[PDB]
Amino acid sequence: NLNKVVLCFDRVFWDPSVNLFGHVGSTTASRGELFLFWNLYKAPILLAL
DNA sequence: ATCGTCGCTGTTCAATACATGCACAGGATGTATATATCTGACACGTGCCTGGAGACTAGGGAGTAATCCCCTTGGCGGTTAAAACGCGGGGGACAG
Repeated sequence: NLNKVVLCFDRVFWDPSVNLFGHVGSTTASRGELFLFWNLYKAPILLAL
């Protein structure tokens, strides 16, 4: 089981040259909670994991 | 213009393959050993005789004491060459 969270924005507000950046969790039980987003489509969209 | 993306490259980092130093099984060649076997050289027994043993003598070689003096030890001192100590360095030893 895994899931994805789509975030459609109206303007670029990250680093365009970076396709993905990680976010560590505070605890071990929630390590797989929103740990990585993605950028690789035309529209400014982030894909949470 | 203005931003993003797509063709063209280098530079570094990591992964892999090769080369070099080291130990440990593996065989084969010789040595040691196990065994069977047959031999002739050693040990003994016998028989025979020459060299060792016994008994005696005579005689001189050696042991023994008594005397001699030569040779060896010993102490002393005086110049004196030889031994001893030290220095410096060179060539001979010894290892790679």
